[PDB]
Amino acid sequence: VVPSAKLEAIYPKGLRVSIPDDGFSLFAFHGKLNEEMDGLEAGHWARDITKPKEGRWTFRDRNVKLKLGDKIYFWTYVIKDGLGYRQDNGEWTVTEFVN
Repeated sequence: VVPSAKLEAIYPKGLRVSIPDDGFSLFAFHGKLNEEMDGLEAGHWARDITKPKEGRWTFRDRNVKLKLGDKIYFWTYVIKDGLGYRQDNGEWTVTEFVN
């Protein structure tokens, strides 16, 4: 349905989450570190992004140094033509860093 989120652990610090645009109007990321989502929680990370750049919708946080083995539990939201779509049950394990 909506694109699979690409999550990236940034070295030295941070997290990048993104999807490719397909004429969307909004992308939201909701994520928790090392703790499952209990329902549709706003999360530790929570932002609505309303401007795409370079054909993508990109969430960035530069506040967390992730550790190898850290897990992020998440959901996302996309608006297309006035209708909302969710990616549920997102789960990602930090296994490499990206510069």
